[PDB]
Amino acid sequence: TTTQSYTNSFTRGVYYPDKVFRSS
Amino acid sequence: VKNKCVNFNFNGLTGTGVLTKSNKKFLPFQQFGRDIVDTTDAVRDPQT
Amino acid sequence: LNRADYYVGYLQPRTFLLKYNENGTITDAVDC
Ligand SMILES: *[C@@H]1O[C@H](CO)[C@@H](O[C@@H]2O[C@H](CO)[C@@H](O)[C@H](O)[C@@H]2O)[C@H](O)[C@H]1NC(C)=O
Ligand SMILES: *[C@@H]1O[C@H](CO)[C@@H](O)[C@H](O)[C@H]1NC(C)=O
Repeated sequence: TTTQSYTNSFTRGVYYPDKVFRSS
Repeated sequence: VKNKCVNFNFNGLTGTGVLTKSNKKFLPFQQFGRDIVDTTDAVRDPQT
Repeated sequence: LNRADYYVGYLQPRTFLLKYNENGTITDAVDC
């Protein structure tokens, strides 16, 4: 089975949008 | 060929520019390289 | 099979501001 407790994501879940190298 | 003004057509990116060696840190999934003002800066050679 | 997980989230169209290191790594992000 499972529970349905709720938590916060905070600063999370961010991937690279495109394939362009970027610096500074 | 490097170190000369040469008409390039890298993977559909047409333009004219001097090509040479660089010391970027292109990560394994990266192909292009751009600037703050969004100009194609460094291109990872597909066959090199 | 055997003899603290399942953190599911849904994505939405949002503007994000990301800080890229000098090496292309994403060290920080702030929502908008
Ligand atoms: C970006 O990547 C560079 C090359 O991989 C890093 O330079 C290296 O730095 C390490 C120590 O951090 C040295 O041991 C190595 O000889 C080389 O100089 C550079 O630090 C890195 N920049 C980051 C992670 O911000
Ligand atoms: C391109 O293909 C040739 C023939 O298989 C191979 O010798 C060469 O190393 C390849 N280049 C890259 C960068 O994969």
